Amino acid sequence: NNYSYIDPTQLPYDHKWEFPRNRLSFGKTLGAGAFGKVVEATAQGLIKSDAAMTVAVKMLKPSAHSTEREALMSELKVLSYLGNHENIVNLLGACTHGGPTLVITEYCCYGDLLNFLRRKRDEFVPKDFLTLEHLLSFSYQVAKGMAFLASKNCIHRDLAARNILLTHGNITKICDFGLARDIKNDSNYVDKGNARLPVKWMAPESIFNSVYTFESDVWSYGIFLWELFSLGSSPYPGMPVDSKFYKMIKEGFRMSSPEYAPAEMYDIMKTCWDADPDKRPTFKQIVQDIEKQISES
Ligand SMILES: CC(=O)N[C@@](C)(c1ccc(F)cc1)c1cnc(N2CCN(c3ncnn4cc(-c5cnn(C)c5)cc34)CC2)nc1
Repeated sequence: NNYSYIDPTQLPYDHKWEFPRNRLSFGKTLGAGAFGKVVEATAQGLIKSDAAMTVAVKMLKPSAHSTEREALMSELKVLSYLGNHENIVNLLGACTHGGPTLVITEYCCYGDLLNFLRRKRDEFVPKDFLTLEHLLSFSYQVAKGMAFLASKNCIHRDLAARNILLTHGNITKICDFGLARDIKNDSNYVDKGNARLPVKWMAPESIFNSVYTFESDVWSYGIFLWELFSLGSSPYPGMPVDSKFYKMIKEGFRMSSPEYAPAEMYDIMKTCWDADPDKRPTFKQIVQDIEKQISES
Protein backbone atom coordinates (compact mmCIF):
# COMPACT_ATOMS: atom_id res chain seq x y z
CA ASN A 1 0.00 0.00 0.00
CA ASN A 2 1.28 3.43 -0.98
CA TYR A 3 -0.66 5.22 1.79
CA SER A 4 -0.63 4.24 5.44
CA TYR A 5 -1.33 5.50 8.93
CA ILE A 6 1.88 6.65 10.60
CA ASP A 7 2.32 4.69 13.84
CA PRO A 8 3.72 7.22 16.35
CA THR A 9 5.41 4.41 18.29
CA GLN A 10 7.45 3.47 15.19
CA LEU A 11 8.87 6.97 14.78
CA PRO A 12 12.39 7.76 15.97
CA TYR A 13 12.83 9.26 19.40
CA ASP A 14 13.34 13.01 18.91
CA HIS A 15 16.42 14.16 20.82
CA LYS A 16 14.91 17.62 21.27
CA TRP A 17 13.54 16.05 24.47
CA GLU A 18 16.87 14.85 25.82
CA PHE A 19 17.88 16.24 29.23
CA PRO A 20 21.02 15.39 31.26
CA ARG A 21 20.13 12.97 34.02
CA ASN A 22 22.80 14.47 36.30
CA ARG A 23 20.64 17.61 36.39
CA LEU A 24 17.77 15.77 38.13
CA SER A 25 17.53 15.50 41.91
CA PHE A 26 14.94 12.93 42.97
CA GLY A 27 12.57 13.73 45.82
CA LYS A 28 9.61 11.86 47.27
CA THR A 29 7.69 9.09 45.53
CA LEU A 30 4.36 10.16 44.03
CA GLY A 31 3.17 6.75 42.83
CA ALA A 32 4.53 3.24 42.90
CA GLY A 33 3.60 -0.14 41.52
CA ALA A 34 4.81 -3.47 40.24
CA PHE A 35 6.75 -2.04 37.30
CA GLY A 36 8.22 1.22 38.58
CA LYS A 37 7.52 4.54 40.23
CA VAL A 38 6.91 8.22 39.60
CA VAL A 39 8.93 10.61 41.74
CA GLU A 40 8.97 14.32 42.38
CA ALA A 41 12.24 15.85 41.28
CA THR A 42 14.09 19.11 40.84
CA ALA A 43 15.33 19.69 37.28
CA GLN A 44 18.23 22.15 37.18
CA GLY A 45 18.19 24.28 34.05
CA LEU A 46 15.38 22.42 32.26
CA ILE A 47 13.48 25.37 30.77
CA LYS A 48 15.62 28.33 31.84
CA SER A 49 19.38 27.77 32.02
CA ASP A 50 19.79 29.24 35.51
CA ALA A 51 16.58 28.13 37.23
CA ALA A 52 15.42 24.93 38.87
CA MET A 53 11.88 23.67 38.47
CA THR A 54 9.88 20.89 40.05
CA VAL A 55 8.95 18.04 37.70
CA ALA A 56 7.63 14.49 37.88
CA VAL A 57 9.86 11.65 36.68
CA LYS A 58 8.59 8.22 35.58
CA MET A 59 11.01 5.28 35.79
CA LEU A 60 11.01 1.49 35.74
CA LYS A 61 12.48 -0.89 38.26
CA PRO A 62 15.87 -2.36 37.22
CA SER A 63 14.25 -5.82 37.02
CA ALA A 64 11.66 -4.61 34.50
CA HIS A 65 11.15 -6.98 31.59
CA SER A 66 11.52 -5.75 28.01
CA THR A 67 7.73 -5.61 27.76
CA GLU A 68 7.80 -2.77 30.30
CA ARG A 69 10.88 -1.02 28.87
CA GLU A 70 9.39 -0.70 25.39
CA ALA A 71 6.03 0.30 26.86
CA LEU A 72 7.75 3.24 28.58
CA MET A 73 9.50 4.29 25.36
CA SER A 74 6.20 3.88 23.51
CA GLU A 75 4.48 6.14 26.05
CA LEU A 76 7.24 8.71 25.56
CA LYS A 77 6.68 8.48 21.79
CA VAL A 78 2.89 8.84 22.13
CA LEU A 79 3.33 11.93 24.32
CA SER A 80 5.83 13.33 21.82
CA TYR A 81 3.31 12.82 18.99
CA LEU A 82 0.32 14.22 20.88
CA GLY A 83 1.86 17.60 21.57
CA ASN A 84 1.08 20.06 24.30
CA HIS A 85 -2.33 20.69 25.83
CA GLU A 86 -3.36 22.64 28.92
CA ASN A 87 -5.47 19.77 30.25
CA ILE A 88 -2.93 16.95 30.10
CA VAL A 89 0.19 16.35 32.14
CA ASN A 90 2.69 17.39 29.49
CA LEU A 91 5.97 15.85 28.46
CA LEU A 92 8.95 18.07 29.33
CA GLY A 93 11.97 15.87 28.62
CA ALA A 94 13.54 12.45 28.81
CA CYS A 95 16.81 10.78 29.75
CA THR A 96 17.54 8.00 27.24
CA HIS A 97 21.33 7.87 26.77
CA GLY A 98 22.84 4.75 28.32
CA GLY A 99 21.11 4.47 31.71
CA PRO A 100 17.47 3.77 32.54
CA THR A 101 14.90 5.67 30.56
CA LEU A 102 13.43 8.54 32.55
CA VAL A 103 10.31 10.35 31.34
CA ILE A 104 10.03 13.90 32.70
CA THR A 105 6.57 15.47 32.92
CA GLU A 106 4.86 18.43 34.52
CA TYR A 107 4.36 18.26 38.30
CA CYS A 108 0.83 18.96 39.60
CA CYS A 109 1.16 20.44 43.07
CA TYR A 110 -2.29 19.50 44.44
CA GLY A 111 -2.13 15.81 43.54
CA ASP A 112 -4.98 13.69 42.27
CA LEU A 113 -8.56 14.90 42.13
CA LEU A 114 -10.04 11.90 43.96
CA ASN A 115 -8.04 12.62 47.11
CA PHE A 116 -8.63 16.36 46.66
CA LEU A 117 -12.41 15.88 46.53
CA ARG A 118 -12.34 13.65 49.61
CA ARG A 119 -10.31 16.20 51.59
CA LYS A 120 -12.67 19.03 50.63
CA ARG A 121 -15.89 17.00 50.96
CA ASP A 122 -16.83 18.12 54.47
CA GLU A 123 -16.60 21.85 53.67
CA PHE A 124 -18.16 21.68 50.20
CA VAL A 125 -20.61 24.49 49.40
CA PRO A 126 -23.49 23.43 47.07
CA LYS A 127 -12.37 31.27 52.09
CA ASP A 128 -11.19 28.29 50.04
CA PHE A 129 -14.36 26.19 49.78
CA LEU A 130 -15.01 23.77 46.96
CA THR A 131 -18.17 24.84 45.12
CA LEU A 132 -20.43 23.62 42.34
CA GLU A 133 -18.66 26.10 40.05
CA HIS A 134 -15.40 24.22 40.65
CA LEU A 135 -17.03 20.90 39.75
CA LEU A 136 -18.50 22.26 36.51
CA SER A 137 -15.07 23.68 35.61
CA PHE A 138 -13.35 20.36 36.31
CA SER A 139 -15.94 18.52 34.19
CA TYR A 140 -15.33 20.96 31.33
CA GLN A 141 -11.55 20.77 31.52
CA VAL A 142 -11.41 16.97 31.54
CA ALA A 143 -13.80 16.85 28.58
CA LYS A 144 -11.52 19.32 26.75
CA GLY A 145 -8.43 17.22 27.42
CA MET A 146 -10.20 14.05 26.29
CA ALA A 147 -11.55 15.80 23.19
CA PHE A 148 -7.94 16.70 22.45
CA LEU A 149 -6.81 13.08 22.83
CA ALA A 150 -9.63 11.86 20.58
CA SER A 151 -8.76 14.53 18.00
CA LYS A 152 -5.31 12.89 17.80
CA ASN A 153 -6.99 9.44 17.40
CA CYS A 154 -5.85 8.39 20.86
CA ILE A 155 -7.60 6.58 23.69
CA HIS A 156 -6.51 6.70 27.31
CA ARG A 157 -8.09 3.48 28.72
CA ASP A 158 -7.90 4.42 32.44
CA LEU A 159 -9.88 7.63 32.81
CA ALA A 160 -10.93 8.05 36.48
CA ALA A 161 -10.71 10.78 39.09
CA ARG A 162 -7.53 9.15 40.45
CA ASN A 163 -5.91 9.92 37.06
CA ILE A 164 -6.87 13.60 36.97
CA LEU A 165 -4.39 15.86 38.74
CA LEU A 166 -4.85 19.42 39.97
CA THR A 167 -2.32 22.23 39.64
CA HIS A 168 -2.20 26.00 40.14
CA GLY A 169 -5.15 28.04 38.96
CA ASN A 170 -7.75 25.27 39.39
CA ILE A 171 -6.36 23.60 36.25
CA THR A 172 -6.99 19.85 35.95
CA LYS A 173 -4.69 17.61 33.90
CA ILE A 174 -5.20 14.05 32.69
CA CYS A 175 -2.24 11.87 33.73
CA ASP A 176 -0.82 8.36 33.28
CA PHE A 177 -0.53 7.54 29.58
CA GLY A 178 0.92 4.08 30.12
CA LEU A 179 -2.07 2.44 28.42
CA ALA A 180 -2.79 5.23 25.93
CA ARG A 181 -2.95 4.05 22.31
CA ASP A 182 -3.21 5.58 18.86
CA ILE A 183 -6.08 3.67 17.24
CA LYS A 184 -6.05 5.35 13.82
CA ASN A 185 -5.75 2.09 11.87
CA ASP A 186 -8.52 -0.09 13.34
CA SER A 187 -10.78 2.33 15.29
CA ASN A 188 -10.48 0.05 18.32
CA TYR A 189 -7.91 -1.76 20.44
CA VAL A 190 -8.24 -5.32 21.73
CA ASP A 191 -6.34 -5.73 25.00
CA LYS A 192 -4.49 -9.06 25.02
CA GLY A 193 -2.73 -8.48 28.35
CA ASN A 194 -3.37 -9.85 31.82
CA ALA A 195 -3.12 -7.05 34.36
CA ARG A 196 -5.61 -6.00 36.99
CA LEU A 197 -8.31 -3.84 35.42
CA PRO A 198 -10.45 -0.95 36.71
CA VAL A 199 -13.68 -2.89 36.36
CA LYS A 200 -16.07 -0.31 37.81
CA TRP A 201 -14.83 2.30 35.27
CA MET A 202 -15.02 0.00 32.22
CA ALA A 203 -17.56 -0.11 29.43
CA PRO A 204 -19.36 -3.48 29.20
CA GLU A 205 -17.80 -4.26 25.82
CA SER A 206 -14.35 -3.76 27.36
CA ILE A 207 -15.15 -6.16 30.22
CA PHE A 208 -16.85 -8.79 28.08
CA ASN A 209 -14.84 -8.54 24.85
CA SER A 210 -11.64 -6.64 25.79
CA VAL A 211 -12.40 -3.95 23.19
CA TYR A 212 -11.39 -0.32 23.78
CA THR A 213 -12.55 2.59 21.63
CA PHE A 214 -13.26 6.31 21.68
CA GLU A 215 -16.67 5.23 23.02
CA SER A 216 -15.29 3.23 25.96
CA ASP A 217 -13.28 6.28 27.04
CA VAL A 218 -16.60 8.15 27.02
CA TRP A 219 -18.16 5.51 29.30
CA SER A 220 -15.32 6.02 31.78
CA TYR A 221 -15.79 9.79 31.59
CA GLY A 222 -19.37 9.23 32.74
CA ILE A 223 -18.09 7.29 35.75
CA PHE A 224 -15.61 10.10 36.41
CA LEU A 225 -18.51 12.58 36.39
CA TRP A 226 -20.31 10.49 38.99
CA GLU A 227 -17.17 10.47 41.17
CA LEU A 228 -16.81 14.21 40.70
CA PHE A 229 -20.33 15.24 41.66
CA SER A 230 -20.38 12.68 44.50
CA LEU A 231 -17.33 14.48 45.95
CA GLY A 232 -15.12 11.44 45.58
CA SER A 233 -17.37 8.51 46.50
CA SER A 234 -16.45 5.10 45.13
CA PRO A 235 -18.72 4.00 42.25
CA TYR A 236 -21.45 1.38 42.66
CA PRO A 237 -21.52 1.59 46.47
CA GLY A 238 -22.34 -1.69 48.17
CA MET A 239 -21.72 -3.72 44.99
CA PRO A 240 -18.54 -5.80 44.95
CA VAL A 241 -17.07 -6.89 41.64
CA ASP A 242 -18.53 -10.40 41.23
CA SER A 243 -20.99 -12.35 39.07
CA LYS A 244 -23.94 -10.22 40.19
CA PHE A 245 -22.12 -6.99 39.27
CA TYR A 246 -21.51 -8.11 35.69
CA LYS A 247 -25.06 -9.43 35.31
CA MET A 248 -26.55 -6.17 36.58
CA ILE A 249 -24.41 -4.00 34.29
CA LYS A 250 -25.26 -6.20 31.30
CA GLU A 251 -28.97 -6.01 32.10
CA GLY A 252 -28.83 -2.20 32.31
CA PHE A 253 -28.31 -1.25 35.95
CA ARG A 254 -26.87 2.27 36.26
CA MET A 255 -25.96 4.51 39.16
CA SER A 256 -28.46 7.16 40.17
CA SER A 257 -27.73 10.89 40.16
CA PRO A 258 -25.29 12.19 42.79
CA GLU A 259 -26.95 14.61 45.21
CA TYR A 260 -24.95 17.56 43.87
CA ALA A 261 -25.07 16.76 40.15
CA PRO A 262 -27.07 19.27 38.07
CA ALA A 263 -29.76 17.54 36.03
CA GLU A 264 -27.98 18.30 32.75
CA MET A 265 -24.76 16.73 34.04
CA TYR A 266 -26.56 13.55 35.11
CA ASP A 267 -28.06 13.58 31.61
CA ILE A 268 -24.52 13.42 30.19
CA MET A 269 -23.67 10.55 32.57
CA LYS A 270 -26.67 8.54 31.39
CA THR A 271 -25.76 8.95 27.72
CA CYS A 272 -22.13 8.03 28.47
CA TRP A 273 -23.44 4.74 29.89
CA ASP A 274 -25.58 3.75 26.92
CA ALA A 275 -25.15 0.02 26.32
CA ASP A 276 -24.89 0.83 22.60
CA PRO A 277 -21.51 2.56 22.08
CA ASP A 278 -22.89 4.34 19.00
CA LYS A 279 -25.46 6.19 21.14
CA ARG A 280 -22.87 7.65 23.50
CA PRO A 281 -21.84 11.28 22.91
CA THR A 282 -18.41 12.22 21.64
CA PHE A 283 -16.09 14.31 23.78
CA LYS A 284 -16.53 17.11 21.22
CA GLN A 285 -20.28 17.03 21.87
CA ILE A 286 -19.76 16.85 25.65
CA VAL A 287 -17.52 19.94 25.58
CA GLN A 288 -20.17 21.90 23.67
CA ASP A 289 -22.88 20.74 26.09
CA ILE A 290 -20.94 21.77 29.21
CA GLU A 291 -19.97 25.05 27.52
CA LYS A 292 -23.67 25.86 27.12
CA GLN A 293 -24.32 24.93 30.77
CA ILE A 294 -21.54 27.18 32.06
CA SER A 295 -22.61 30.14 29.92
CA GLU A 296 -26.18 29.82 31.24
CA SER A 297 -25.00 29.62 34.87
C1 LIG B 1 0.76 -0.16 36.94
C2 LIG B 1 1.93 0.73 37.31
O1 LIG B 1 2.95 0.07 37.62
N1 LIG B 1 1.95 2.15 37.32
C3 LIG B 1 3.04 3.08 37.80
C4 LIG B 1 3.46 2.55 39.19
C5 LIG B 1 4.27 3.05 36.78
C6 LIG B 1 5.43 3.77 37.12
C7 LIG B 1 6.58 3.80 36.33
C8 LIG B 1 6.50 3.08 35.15
F1 LIG B 1 7.65 3.10 34.34
C9 LIG B 1 5.42 2.34 34.72
C10 LIG B 1 4.28 2.34 35.56
C11 LIG B 1 2.59 4.53 37.99
C12 LIG B 1 2.25 5.40 36.95
N2 LIG B 1 1.84 6.67 37.06
C13 LIG B 1 1.77 7.19 38.32
N3 LIG B 1 1.36 8.46 38.54
C14 LIG B 1 0.70 9.32 37.55
C15 LIG B 1 1.49 10.61 37.51
N4 LIG B 1 1.54 11.29 38.81
C16 LIG B 1 1.91 12.65 38.92
N5 LIG B 1 2.36 13.23 37.84
C17 LIG B 1 2.70 14.58 37.93
N6 LIG B 1 2.61 15.32 39.01
N7 LIG B 1 2.13 14.72 40.17
C18 LIG B 1 1.97 15.30 41.43
C19 LIG B 1 1.45 14.36 42.33
C20 LIG B 1 1.15 14.60 43.76
C21 LIG B 1 0.82 13.68 44.81
N8 LIG B 1 0.63 14.34 46.01
N9 LIG B 1 0.84 15.66 45.77
C22 LIG B 1 0.74 16.74 46.81
C23 LIG B 1 1.17 15.84 44.41
C24 LIG B 1 1.32 13.16 41.56
C25 LIG B 1 1.76 13.37 40.22
C26 LIG B 1 1.12 10.50 39.98
C27 LIG B 1 1.26 9.01 39.90
N10 LIG B 1 2.10 6.44 39.44
C28 LIG B 1 2.50 5.17 39.24
